[PDB]
Amino acid sequence: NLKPVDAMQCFDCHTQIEDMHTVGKHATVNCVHCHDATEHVETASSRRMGERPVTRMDLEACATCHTAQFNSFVEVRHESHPRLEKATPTSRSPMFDKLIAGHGFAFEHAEPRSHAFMLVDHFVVDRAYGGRFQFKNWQKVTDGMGAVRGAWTVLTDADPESSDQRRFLSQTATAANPVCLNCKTQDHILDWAYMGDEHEAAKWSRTSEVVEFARDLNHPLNCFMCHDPHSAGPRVVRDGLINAVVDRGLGTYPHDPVKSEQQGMTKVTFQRGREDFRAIGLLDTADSNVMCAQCHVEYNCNPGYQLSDGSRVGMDDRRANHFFWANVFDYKEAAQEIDFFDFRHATTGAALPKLQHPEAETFWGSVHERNGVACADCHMPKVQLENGKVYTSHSQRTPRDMMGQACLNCHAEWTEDQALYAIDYIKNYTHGKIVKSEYWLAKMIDLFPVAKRAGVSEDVLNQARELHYDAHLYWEWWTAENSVGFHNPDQARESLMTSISKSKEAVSLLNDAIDAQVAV
Amino acid sequence: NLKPVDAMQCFDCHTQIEDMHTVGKHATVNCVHCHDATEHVETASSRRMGERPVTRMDLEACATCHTAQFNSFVE
Amino acid sequence: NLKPVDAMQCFDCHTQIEDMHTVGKHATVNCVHCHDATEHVETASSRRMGERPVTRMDLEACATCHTAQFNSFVEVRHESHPRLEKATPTSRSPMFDKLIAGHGFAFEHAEPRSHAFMLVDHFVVDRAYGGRFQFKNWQKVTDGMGAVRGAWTVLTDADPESSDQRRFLSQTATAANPVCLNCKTQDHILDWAYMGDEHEAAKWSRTSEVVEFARDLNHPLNCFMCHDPHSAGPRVVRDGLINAVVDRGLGTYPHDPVKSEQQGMTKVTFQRGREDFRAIGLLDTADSNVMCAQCHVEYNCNPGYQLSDGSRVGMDDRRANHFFWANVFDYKEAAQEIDFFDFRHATTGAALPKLQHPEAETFWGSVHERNGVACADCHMPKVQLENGKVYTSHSQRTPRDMMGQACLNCHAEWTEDQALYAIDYIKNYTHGKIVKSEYWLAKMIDLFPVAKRAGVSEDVLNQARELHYDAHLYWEWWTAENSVGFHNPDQARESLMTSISKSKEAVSLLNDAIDAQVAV
Amino acid sequence: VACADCHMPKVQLENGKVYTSHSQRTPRDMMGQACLNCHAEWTEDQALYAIDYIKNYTHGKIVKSEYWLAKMID
Ligand code: HEC
Ligand code: HEC
Ligand code: HEC
Ligand code: HEC
Ligand code: HEC
Ligand code: HEC
Ligand code: HEC
Ligand code: HEC
Ligand code: HEC
Ligand code: HEC
Ligand code: HEC
Ligand code: HEC
Ligand code: HEC
Ligand code: HEC
Ligand SMILES: O=N[O-]
Ligand SMILES: O=N[O-]
Ligand SMILES: O=N[O-]
Ligand SMILES: O=N[O-]
Ligand SMILES: [Ca+2]
Ligand SMILES: [Ca+2]
Ligand SMILES: [Ca+2]
Ligand SMILES: [Ca+2]
Repeated sequence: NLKPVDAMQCFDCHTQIEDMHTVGKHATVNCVHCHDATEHVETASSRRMGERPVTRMDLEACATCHTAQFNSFVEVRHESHPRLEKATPTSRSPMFDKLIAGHGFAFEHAEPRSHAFMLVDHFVVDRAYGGRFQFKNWQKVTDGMGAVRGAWTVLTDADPESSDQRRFLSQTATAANPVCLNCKTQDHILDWAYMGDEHEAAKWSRTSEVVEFARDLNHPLNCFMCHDPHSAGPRVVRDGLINAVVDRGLGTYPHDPVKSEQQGMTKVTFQRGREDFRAIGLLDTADSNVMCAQCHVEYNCNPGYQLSDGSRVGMDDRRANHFFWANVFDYKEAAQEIDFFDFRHATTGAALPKLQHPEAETFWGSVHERNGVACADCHMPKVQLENGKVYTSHSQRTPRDMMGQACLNCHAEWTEDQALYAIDYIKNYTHGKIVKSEYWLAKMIDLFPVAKRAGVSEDVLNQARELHYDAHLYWEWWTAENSVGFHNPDQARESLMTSISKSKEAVSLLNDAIDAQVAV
Repeated sequence: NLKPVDAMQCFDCHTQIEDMHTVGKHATVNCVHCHDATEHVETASSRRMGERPVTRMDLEACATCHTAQFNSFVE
Repeated sequence: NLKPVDAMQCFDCHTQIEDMHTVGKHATVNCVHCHDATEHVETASSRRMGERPVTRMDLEACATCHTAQFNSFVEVRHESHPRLEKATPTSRSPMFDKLIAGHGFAFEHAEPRSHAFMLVDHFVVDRAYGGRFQFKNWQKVTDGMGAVRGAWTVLTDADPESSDQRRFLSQTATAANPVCLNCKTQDHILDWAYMGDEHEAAKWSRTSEVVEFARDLNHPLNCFMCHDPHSAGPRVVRDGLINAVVDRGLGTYPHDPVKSEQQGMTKVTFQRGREDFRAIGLLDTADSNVMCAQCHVEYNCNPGYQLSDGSRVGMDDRRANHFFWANVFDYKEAAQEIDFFDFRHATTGAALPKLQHPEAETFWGSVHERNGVACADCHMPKVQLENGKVYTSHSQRTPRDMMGQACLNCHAEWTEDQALYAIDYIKNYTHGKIVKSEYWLAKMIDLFPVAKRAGVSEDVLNQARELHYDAHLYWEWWTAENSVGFHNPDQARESLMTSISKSKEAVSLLNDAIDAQVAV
Repeated sequence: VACADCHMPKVQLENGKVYTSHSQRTPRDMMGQACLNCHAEWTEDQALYAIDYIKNYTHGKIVKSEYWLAKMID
């Protein structure tokens, strides 16, 4: 049974923690629930750690007093199809392989499933670790609670004796790197310096061997990613988000200075040896838009290349951990701002960006966002009870499963079927434009080998490659973004029409150049 | 927000509660969750209650940390 | 009303039948239930047949004493979509036409439906008989009981006056031949010599006019295909299976000599004029893996060509009736063993194999097979009754329709939704690799015309054709096999990755050769 | 067996931390957890049928007990 420790004795050294803990809703929650610090207390000084105290990162540290939120969080939505490859005619991007050729995502890119699995899914996807990690057997794929208890309780490593990234099966890639983990877990929150910079007090950084890092990590989406464990107040912990909002002064709502002021973020920094080490961002309000934007954004978390001279940008560069914090129409400028692109297309040779799930940046400026609606209103609403203490659902999922709480409470004029029909109208229309965008991208891509072999000039191929960048960006934003346009249908429509326009321009350029070569 | 009280000071006069509280699974659950004893502490001796402290009997005193049991109960 | 005949009088000549009938669970079942032999008894000698007795092949011969098994067998699963072409974006092989071009399956290849329809579906598919046979009208497609009563009660022949295979509609093929029928019916069991060899006592053989043969056949999947009608004991009757297991000594479980001994097969031969004529294989146990492997295997049942010299292998050759009895990683060697391939790809000119529904060979070595699980456990389990005599379901169908009996009885740790989710995880992942395999095969195939027209050498095109064989095999196994990887997910994954690897190798070979030609 | 086994059993979750139901009610609302876990030989309808056989028989004897009490009282 837990025995409380004397918190005043801790606070003698830990004034920041004292200021947070004594004022918030965890003022009565003793340190022993999450820390074992006995030897630490015996050996620390005011400025030196002494023996390192143990800190619990497991979600069950919160489940004892908040069982309802924990149980809701770990639920598995079986209707969210698992391991469903997006590059197929019946999923999000029928022509993904041709369009993304040259990028690691061609090796596998499945649709998202329930949050319980995020860390295990990261470890087992074919593009990440060369097939090194697998579930212990194919039955463990169902075990959300198990994954939450710890990735290594349900996974196996094909070679515990080596720590290099390599292929264990032929059609895999080794794209994982330590930055990825920041959107899967924060078990390393005390072992990672802000941004993953090299730091004397950090065991792990952007330049770590990712297989060794992986082995030290266990829990998905820790409860404390949105909730400070000391104050119980709302926060974010993701360095890339704090860097965009605070360091770069862009604000929580870059398009709305007023809302940014009302719903802002305060950066709090913790030191090691009186040098800045790690940071969190306390939120003015419990604003799920910013909490969910710790992960549901477009980012760099990988090496790449410079647009200016084509040279390599490695994990050691700060650009390998970057939140663009830009909507689709500002993205190209944001990538120019850091002089960066992701890969060269295998067929066209164009410098291209790789876009990832930009839900937060898409939602900006939408009718719902402009009316003060936030991700949680549609995806983790309050539970409605005939008799009971209300709490907030923590099962983040499509609103189709709770339409009464997620839509119909605001849209009293609609039945559930009418609301679903409205969502499907947008998704059907947006998906048709994604498919047409891919058709035109594919037609362009197919012309590159023909043009090269017909002797079309480098100057013309380069003009086409410049068109490819835009045609790609204005399409791939939408296959990466998970709402199939629902989060911002006018923007999706404008962007996809721009993609098509750019592809058509490139097709015309290439056809005319091929025809001129043939005619000579 | 609740502010914890010095449970050790209570135990100087409440050995019977001490022997139950320190040993069980509520050893870390501060008295402030269920008692308002400020004036009691100001006025009591080990042999004189002084001001009567308040004791919460409401089920919500438990529902804060045990919402699932409470919600299932009130259905 | 049936009057019993004196079986002792039969047994005077038929000692093999006596030995089987008197010992098994049909010892009380009189010959008159299945044979009308009066004139036969009057005219036969110990070695000459005399007048030929009538033998009932219809399933209703068993339905009078086994109504529950019959009724379960003839049920139509309406959820198993009928006449659903596999070569479409929403079915098993979106790029099948490009990949299989040159083969008769390009004319039509639908998904399987309920067993009641196997013989009628064989007769009406566009690739089989030139469109000669059709249902009497489009309504008869629902009539499972009717098909069981007899194919000719629900079908019409466009020209009863001719017996040649020819096209009656432009986009059909005439791929059917007498070997096919052995996996649709055994009405011909007394009229077909072992392997379909020419034989004095056989009306039909591999070299028969298949339209005339077709007209003599009526019933699907006769009950006696798995059950000896004399002993009632478990057996197989399919010659190609007996030949692989017994004649070729490969065993019922080629990878497991022990299990092969415990669950073996005894070949019993019947003679005509004291010459071997036909054979059955009595099973040591009621082993559905081997019963279902009478049909759910990869086979030859068609003419083809020799790998060594390209020469024609016709229906007259024993290789036209062949069970490879090899898993996907042993198949190429099994085809080399008989010096055989199926067709030349219409675009690449590569010699290619044609793979068919290899469920039995895929299941070998899987976790379930290694634990003693068999096809019937998942696809035709015991019926569970609150009060009743238990019998075995004979409706062979997906376990999704009876998850309590087909999965959850062994997997007590799972709910139905969890079990379904586990199946779908494997199928989704496997299907994504099928789609990626087709993408890479298609990319290679598309390069052949470009390479030929650019003047790439025959030597390079031949190297690519050799890669095509493997790229094809390691893909097509999985579109042919009906479990979308569930029967052996690790093997499917390894094979599909091999397919992709081979295609990629061929693409690189061809691109480099085209580029070199252009550069000259 | 104790009252809680039939009237406030542990909750069964595909994924989650087990806790004890505190909704003290008839087992008819949670037959999987309140009966069928120990009575593997039964379906839900069989277990309900066994309950009802007892209650029907008992209620008949209650009614007959009242009939005779009332006859005496009159
Ligand atoms: C002064 C003598 C201290 C007392 C008493 C306690 N801690 Fe401490 N702690 C101290 C230092 C100088 C450091 C390094 C960071 C800094 O602020 O300079 C720490 C570190 C921690 C940590 C972080 C551990 C990690 O893995 O990075 C935790 C969780 C921690 N301390 C907790 C803690 C608790 C619960 C205490 C009372 C039981 C406590 N500390 C006493 C200095 C001192
Ligand atoms: C019991 C010993 C607790 C443990 C362990 C944790 N929390 Fe807690 N939490 C606790 C209480 C008594 C309260 C106040 C209840 C009230 O409504 O007065 C809380 C409150 C929260 C809140 C709400 C904060 C707010 O609204 O300002 C959050 C978000 C919260 N707690 C989260 C949380 C997390 C993430 C934990 C694990 C790291 C956790 N709590 C542990 C009691 C206990
Ligand atoms: C990084 C730690 C994340 C934070 C914070 C949030 N989400 Fe998330 N989400 C994340 C990942 C890595 C995944 C995929 C998990 C996998 O194993 O595939 C997801 C998934 C979702 C989904 C899909 C769920 C489903 O049923 O398929 C939704 C609807 C979702 N995420 C929404 C969401 C919301 C609303 C958040 C703020 C409350 C949120 N997520 C935070 C990574 C992270
Ligand atoms: C936060 C900015 C993220 C970083 C850095 C990484 N990922 Fe991620 N991932 C993120 C979210 C919000 C989601 C769910 C939404 C979606 O569109 O998928 C995911 C999902 C995954 C998945 C499951 C889906 C799939 O693509 O198969 C995997 C396997 C995954 N992520 C792997 C991954 C790797 C290898 C990363 C570093 C290169 C990486 N992620 C970074 C959010 C974030
Ligand atoms: C961000 C992606 C979150 C993670 C991870 C966790 N929770 Fe949460 N929590 C979140 C939001 C947006 C809210 C609602 C805030 C509002 O006022 O609208 C909550 C709320 C809580 C509470 C308060 C009581 C309630 O409303 O339910 C508690 C006690 C709480 N959350 C606990 C909790 C635990 C235990 C988590 C890990 C399982 C957890 N939260 C994760 C956002 C986020
Ligand atoms: C209601 C007004 C919404 C707000 C605010 C947000 N999202 Fe959303 N989201 C919404 C719908 C109607 C859909 C389509 C769901 C469907 O079933 O068709 C989505 C989709 C998602 C997804 C994918 C969900 C899935 O299909 O499994 C994710 C990952 C998602 N949305 C995330 C998300 C985030 C992070 C938001 C705040 C920035 C957000 N959504 C706002 C409805 C609404
Ligand atoms: C948060 C500050 C709490 C309040 C207020 C109450 N309880 Fe509690 N309880 C709490 C914790 C952290 C634990 C230990 C959890 C663990 O498993 O380690 C408990 C435990 C219980 C138990 C189980 C005791 C046992 O198994 O021996 C019960 C029955 C329980 N608590 C009941 C309870 C009641 C009735 C309360 C109101 C008077 C109450 N608790 C308040 C945290 C908190
Ligand atoms: C009634 C006159 C029968 C006809 C016609 C057929 N069968 Fe039969 N069968 C019959 C009896 C009385 C029994 C024994 C019942 C018992 O359990 O003792 C059987 C048994 C079978 C079995 C089980 C064999 C075994 O387990 O060893 C099978 C597989 C079987 N019968 C099949 C069968 C078939 C395929 C028939 C048509 C060719 C058929 N039977 C006719 C009674 C009668
Ligand atoms: C040759 C005589 C066969 C034997 C012996 C078995 N099966 Fe079969 N199966 C066969 C054919 C020709 C077809 C397609 C029928 C058509 O008209 O399309 C099938 C079909 C199945 C199916 C699909 C049923 C559906 O609902 O779609 C299953 C699940 C199936 N077969 C399984 C099966 C099992 C388990 C067997 C051993 C008990 C078995 N079959 C024997 C041909 C033959
Ligand atoms: C046993 C070794 C078989 C031989 C010889 C033939 N077929 Fe077949 N067929 C077989 C099975 C087990 C199944 C169901 C499983 C599946 O993958 O389809 C089938 C199915 C058919 C069907 C329906 C499905 C379709 O392809 O449209 C048809 C029309 C069919 N089979 C025709 C056919 C022809 C023309 C054959 C000789 C060339 C032939 N089959 C042989 C098992 C066996
Ligand atoms: C192989 C593809 C089969 C065909 C065709 C038929 N049946 Fe069958 N039967 C089969 C199996 C695998 C079993 C179970 C054997 C075991 O012990 O597990 C059965 C069983 C019977 C029985 C026995 C009683 C029972 O278990 O139901 C009877 C009487 C029987 N089968 C009859 C039967 C009839 C009448 C058929 C044509 C409609 C028939 N079987 C086809 C496998 C096969
Ligand atoms: C359970 C452990 C199984 C055993 C043993 C066998 N099969 Fe199977 N099969 C299984 C599943 C879960 C599936 C996918 C079904 C779904 O609905 O997703 C299949 C599929 C088939 C099919 C196609 C069925 C359909 O979708 O209509 C066939 C023709 C099939 N399996 C045949 C088969 C044979 C002949 C087996 C023994 C060699 C066999 N299966 C074993 C589960 C299991
Ligand atoms: C399972 C073996 C039981 C145990 C142990 C206890 N009870 Fe029960 N109870 C049981 C049944 C099947 C029924 C009839 C319910 C029905 O729907 O027909 C009952 C009934 C009650 C009731 C009335 C409940 C109602 O119908 O709403 C009460 C108040 C009740 N039982 C209380 C109770 C107590 C206090 C027990 C322990 C001493 C107890 N029951 C044990 C099944 C079981
Ligand atoms: C007697 C009629 C009870 C009342 C009133 C309350 N609870 Fe209870 N509780 C009861 C039993 C029989 C059990 C299970 C004991 C066992 O181990 O079998 C419980 C359990 C708890 C627990 C432990 C965690 C769990 O098993 O759920 C907690 C935290 C708990 N109970 C809390 C609780 C609260 C908050 C109550 C008022 C709403 C409450 N209990 C009433 C019996 C009784
Ligand atoms: O790839 N090295 O972590
Ligand atoms: O790949 N995760 O964005
Ligand atoms: O094609 N002749 O049967
Ligand atoms: O075409 N039947 O395998
Ligand atoms: Ca999903
Ligand atoms: Ca990116
Ligand atoms: Ca089917
Ligand atoms: Ca074949």
